[PDB]
Amino acid sequence: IDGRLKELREQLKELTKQYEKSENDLKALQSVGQIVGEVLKQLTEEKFIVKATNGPRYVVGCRRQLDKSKLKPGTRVALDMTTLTIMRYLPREVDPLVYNMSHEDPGNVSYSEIGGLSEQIRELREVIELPLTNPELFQRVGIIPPKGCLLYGPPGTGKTLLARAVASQLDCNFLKVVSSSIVDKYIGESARLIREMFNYARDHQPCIIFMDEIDAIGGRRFSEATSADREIQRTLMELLNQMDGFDTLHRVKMIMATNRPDTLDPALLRPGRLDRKIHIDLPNEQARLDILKIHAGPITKHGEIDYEAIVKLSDGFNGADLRNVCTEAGMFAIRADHDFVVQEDFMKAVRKVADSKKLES
Amino acid sequence: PLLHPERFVNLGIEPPKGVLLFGPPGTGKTLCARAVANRTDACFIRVI
Amino acid sequence: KIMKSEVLRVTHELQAMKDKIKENSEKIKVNKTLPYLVSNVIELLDVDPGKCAVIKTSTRQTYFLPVIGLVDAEKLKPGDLVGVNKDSYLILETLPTEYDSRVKAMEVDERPTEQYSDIGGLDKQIQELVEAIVLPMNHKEKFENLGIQPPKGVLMYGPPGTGKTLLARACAAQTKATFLKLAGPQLVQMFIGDGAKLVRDAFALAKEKAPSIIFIDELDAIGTKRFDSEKAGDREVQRTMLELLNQLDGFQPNTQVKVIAATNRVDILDPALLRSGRLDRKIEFPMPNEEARARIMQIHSRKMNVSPDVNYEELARCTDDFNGAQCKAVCVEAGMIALELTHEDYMEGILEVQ
Ligand SMILES: Nc1ncnc2c1ncn2[C@@H]1O[C@H](COP(=O)(O)OP(=O)(O)OP(=O)(O)O)[C@@H](O)[C@H]1O
Ligand SMILES: Nc1ncnc2c1ncn2[C@@H]1O[C@H](COP(=O)(O)OP(=O)(O)O)[C@@H](O)[C@H]1O
Ligand SMILES: Nc1ncnc2c1ncn2[C@@H]1O[C@H](COP(=O)(O)OP(=O)(O)O)[C@@H](O)[C@H]1O
Repeated sequence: IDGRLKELREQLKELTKQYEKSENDLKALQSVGQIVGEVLKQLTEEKFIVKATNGPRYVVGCRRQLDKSKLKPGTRVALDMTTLTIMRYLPREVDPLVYNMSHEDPGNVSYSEIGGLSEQIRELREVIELPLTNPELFQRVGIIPPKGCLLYGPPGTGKTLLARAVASQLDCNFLKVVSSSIVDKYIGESARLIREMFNYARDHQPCIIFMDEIDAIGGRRFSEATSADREIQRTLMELLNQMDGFDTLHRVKMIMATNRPDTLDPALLRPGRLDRKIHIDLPNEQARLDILKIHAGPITKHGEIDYEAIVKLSDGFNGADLRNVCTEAGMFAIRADHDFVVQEDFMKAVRKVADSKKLES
Repeated sequence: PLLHPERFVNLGIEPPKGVLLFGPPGTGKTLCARAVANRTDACFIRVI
Repeated sequence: KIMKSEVLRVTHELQAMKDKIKENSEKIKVNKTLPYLVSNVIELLDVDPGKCAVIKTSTRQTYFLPVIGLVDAEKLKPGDLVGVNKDSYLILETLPTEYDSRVKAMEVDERPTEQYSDIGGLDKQIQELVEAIVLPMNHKEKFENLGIQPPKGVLMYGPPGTGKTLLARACAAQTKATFLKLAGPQLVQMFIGDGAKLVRDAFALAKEKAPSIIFIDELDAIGTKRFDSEKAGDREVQRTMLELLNQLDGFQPNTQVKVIAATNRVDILDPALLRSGRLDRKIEFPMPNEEARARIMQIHSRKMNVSPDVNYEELARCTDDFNGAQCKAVCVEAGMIALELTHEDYMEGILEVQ
């Protein structure tokens, strides 16, 4: 029966008819479009002064459907290419296009991709979101919303991963700003850079500023007390006095992801300061096995769910290291060109990373 | 190298990669001119 | 059934309308063979009461073509160098953009031909980075079906003459993909954001041309250890550094364009470029031992047939603390004097340099 291939022929006809309607819209337009100008002067109700962006200005008429309230002075409009009459008015935009927001609200199910310390994630959200969601109540009753929170665990669970994930309930744009990048020169005029980044946060009003490293290597090397003396602290005091940056009006918070909270200028933990600090350390056994599970989530092989034995050998390993553990397990499978990953591969990966960090420390 | 008698095989691949005929104001570049005369028509240009 | 008349209409409607496609396309295509005005897309998403475009012509004018009348804005994002009608003042068709003057071809080698066999000594390290880089190129589908995204950032740290450049180019040749070389020490430009723009378009070129090898040299020069002092504090170059950091995450999906950074001392870098997704594969490049140095110079002089039966053992004894470059210089020094000869035309090469 040739009639049973009707369905396939219908699919072919629909597939091409989409292309045919596309081409019909492509050729039926065949338009020259309109030249773009600005309303240099309205002059009167009939004649208007429209200046092209590159020289000549003309005394032209207006579009019949449009009205003077829609045209207005000093607004971008479109003139007819030949007859030189107003055809449509268009909004304009300007862009600084430099050092702008890089990371935005779109994000993965990080809320589920974090795994460890879900209670800690909930606590940080509880501190942050409510002033971020409805700051108008704080002005309405006369209380100052918090500025942000502190995070410990220098190499441990992802502080940046938390800064991403927590914004899920926030629908905000996390920004990854470095303390060295924001201070630049060692002058008090480093407040110029914070003004630019805060203005960027003011343009993208739902924004959380995630700081990279303020107590530069809190575990060793030079702390706030050593090397640059008070330069970091004064620049932080600049963001401190920014707290009057219309906290009622602006949906901007600042998360301080330091390595170690040891040398943090305790003058910056008073009320009105950064205030809140949430404790993050190396993941416990429960958090470690949970993050091992989510790391193994994308991996679908034979293996086993023997996560506790892996935890026993890999205890006190940071989440990034455990992500490296899963990648090393995949590397071991592929260096051996096997499409199977077994618990022995996990044992080899854990032993490799443990020996590597043991030698490096 | 301009004679190309031995550069290819007996000595390694290519002749010595360069020459820096330096020296105080004096004999410098006169030997270059002499080598240019002694060599083929592929003759030098004195750029400053 | 109705199929006979249906297909009789179907085939005719298909062929005739595709002919109308061709007629339309030719009438715009010769205009597409005559585009003249650059496309500075001031994108306004004017939904019809879908989109629109503002085009800054090369002749300094503005054309507000409606709804982007020929091309889709999924492929046409706010940028430049996309075909614009000279007569219809409309977006014709996309075309390659401009790669930031210097980045158009800074030092980009189209294809390297150096082979893995002519290098050696560090075979364990070279095989490790081959597994970490070349295998994610040839057997990329193996990683895709495995579920592990390969790492990108490989940092080869070791004294000069250890063959990082040859190994990187040989790896790129084995991948048979695009290779882009970055001259790190000269990335320090006085112009504001110049290094930022160079790195931006370098990554853009690598993304536009295959899964590439971004071979950035002098990573120590690029990134300081944050040892701030009164003389200098790496103020401006931190802008180039954070750009590179933000560009490292651009190619995480589909896992292409690998980053290979060559330096001598890894410790001169802050613990910011070192990360799982960032530079992670830190591979040592030590000076070869006597056996490796003798083998390397033997391989270099393999194309030289003047002195038969030279075991290079005395050379290995006399090649104390020498690089692969120094061994190559030693053997080509014999390759400059052998017009000595056997086991004794090798020592003076190192003595000449100082
Ligand atoms: N060995 C020489 N024999 C003869 N004349 C020489 C010799 N060295 C230099 N001169 C003379 O010196 C003058 C310039 O010599 P030459 O071309 O070597 O130098 P230059 O190009 O002027 O620069 P510089 O003196 O810095 O090397 C000429 O008059 C040349 O005859
Ligand atoms: N609990 C976790 N679950 C999943 N991934 C994690 C976790 N902790 C860290 N990571 C991984 O570590 C990487 C970076 O972590 P990072 O923010 O540098 O941690 P830290 O700041 O403590 O060193 C991320 O890509 C993330 O995938
Ligand atoms: N394993 C090797 N085999 C052959 N030649 C080598 C080797 N290692 C170094 N070389 C020589 O060294 C030169 C490259 O030097 P360079 O790339 O500056 O060293 P590095 O990569 O250690 O900085 C090449 O010209 C090459 O002749």
